[PDB]
Amino acid sequence: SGFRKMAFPSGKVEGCMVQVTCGTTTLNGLWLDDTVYCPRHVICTAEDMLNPNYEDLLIRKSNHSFLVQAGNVQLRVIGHSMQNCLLRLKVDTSNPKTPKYKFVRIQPGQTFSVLACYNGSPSGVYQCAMRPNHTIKGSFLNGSCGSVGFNIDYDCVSFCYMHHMELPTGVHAGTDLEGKFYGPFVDRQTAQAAGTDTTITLNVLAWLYAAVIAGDRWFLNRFTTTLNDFNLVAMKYNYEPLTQDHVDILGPLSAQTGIAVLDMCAALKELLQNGMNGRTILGSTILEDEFTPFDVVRQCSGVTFQ
Amino acid sequence: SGFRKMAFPSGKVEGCMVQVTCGTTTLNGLWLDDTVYCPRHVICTAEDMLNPNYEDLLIRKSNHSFLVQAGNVQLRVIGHSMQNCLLRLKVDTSNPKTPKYKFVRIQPGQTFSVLACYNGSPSGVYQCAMRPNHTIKGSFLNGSCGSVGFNIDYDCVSFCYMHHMELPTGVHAGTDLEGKFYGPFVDRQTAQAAGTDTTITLNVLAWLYAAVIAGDRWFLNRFTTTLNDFNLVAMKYNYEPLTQDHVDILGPLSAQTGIAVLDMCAALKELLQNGMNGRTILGSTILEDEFTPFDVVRQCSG
Repeated sequence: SGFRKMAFPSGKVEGCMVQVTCGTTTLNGLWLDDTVYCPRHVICTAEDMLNPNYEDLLIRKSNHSFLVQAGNVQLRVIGHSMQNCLLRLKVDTSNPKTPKYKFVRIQPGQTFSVLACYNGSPSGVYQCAMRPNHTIKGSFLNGSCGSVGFNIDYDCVSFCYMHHMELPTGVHAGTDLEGKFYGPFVDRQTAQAAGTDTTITLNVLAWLYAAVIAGDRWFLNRFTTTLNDFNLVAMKYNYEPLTQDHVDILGPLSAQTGIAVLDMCAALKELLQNGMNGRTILGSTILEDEFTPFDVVRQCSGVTFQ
Repeated sequence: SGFRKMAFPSGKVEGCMVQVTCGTTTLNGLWLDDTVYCPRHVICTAEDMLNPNYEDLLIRKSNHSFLVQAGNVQLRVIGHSMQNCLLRLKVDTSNPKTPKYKFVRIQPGQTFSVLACYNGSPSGVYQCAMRPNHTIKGSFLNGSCGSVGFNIDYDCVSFCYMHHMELPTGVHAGTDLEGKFYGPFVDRQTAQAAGTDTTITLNVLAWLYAAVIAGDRWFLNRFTTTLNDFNLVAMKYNYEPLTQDHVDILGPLSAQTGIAVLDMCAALKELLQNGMNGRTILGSTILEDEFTPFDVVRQCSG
């Protein structure tokens, strides 16, 4: 009953958060076994960020250049290397709190929990979605770099995001845990800006299904639509085009409710053209688009971890 | 930059979550040191919940009537007692993960994080505010009872809420960690229903200040108001009357943004009279009241 955008319990990730200092720059690092992963621009300052030479700046740094702190424990760095936009520090202590984990690259529209840290000290946790324009609308202040986003299934923490920078509009850009940025962005001070963005249609449909599962179903109708005709309407409202693959992904929710996806599209189409008329869906006056088909099954079907 | 309904990191609470069973009934419990706290209605069944006498129900139970488990492992109960609407079950082991903590009773209008659990295992975390009417608008499924709400300041966890029940409107009710219910609710199946509710004026203002801190000020205007004249308007919109105390709380944000509280009130006044006009504030098409002034200061730029 009731509908919240829930984060994953952050405990398994809190246990991996450390503070990384290099010179006067301090940000967050991710400690798994005997490796600390952090944004490579921890070795940077000012005009360094103005078109930096990373290979080169790193070369003048040695192991004792990086101070690493887990709580009060100082971790001795015994190795460093660069991996794409990531720095990999080898430490002499394997993290006793390392969860079962993996590194996955997330697809646009998909969601994850973010653990905002400052000085290696976790400060908050929230859900967000990887925007179609390859940014995240997060909440980050100075010193938040190195904070990570993640998903859980069973006992396995899947890390998908590490925070690197803030774009001109106040949205955020970052990398997977191999150091490859999401979107065009680069870790320098340039003119780079967020592209225009769209509403995540797949997620809106997922959420509409969640409403129906909760008994909130006034918006359904007796009609259906072709994919092509849905996309013509939807795109006029700045919705991501719905693909046959998105339709297949809504299969389980579709089967579970006995409402065919295109039947739900007809309902959405009507909602966009005529609005909601003062009524609400799942308590909202607005159509939510940060809730995936998987978040719906997770939240509605009491899953735990673990 | 950005603005999220941020919960506290939940790991210090996760480490305290256990399962408590009695008869056929299972729910969550909070394991701190050598004591496990859970809702007393775990000892109730069928027509027990129609009109339970808890003293009479409990006296029929022994220590071994209670099965407590941390994950897959059983903790032996070696004592039991009732504190208002909670059971306190002493166990033979101490919980090494027990964080620095305290129990606090929170005022309506304040916020906290909830860690929704089923079977003594963490499901998710979310932020919410206690309504003026003492209910919380939550996301709970059958089995979430015993789940707790908390705030973390420093390394010390302050527990303020334990979940007991769901009301007819689908809104939820529970107690502080001493068993005292928030609101006029009791742990029976009565016809009790959520009382009239109001929008949390103090929170709305703090949120407006957050918007200004974010470089947005389209909603501002050239007027001021008296406290008295603000209330005469806001109270027509189901808004919680605003006091001088509320105004003083807003001092830090006012000073920081250079906007006087009563001027910010005059802004909110106009927003109520004229509406938002399809325009958003911090990405919202409606006014948010689930961020206290303290939440804003904690999240937003200094």
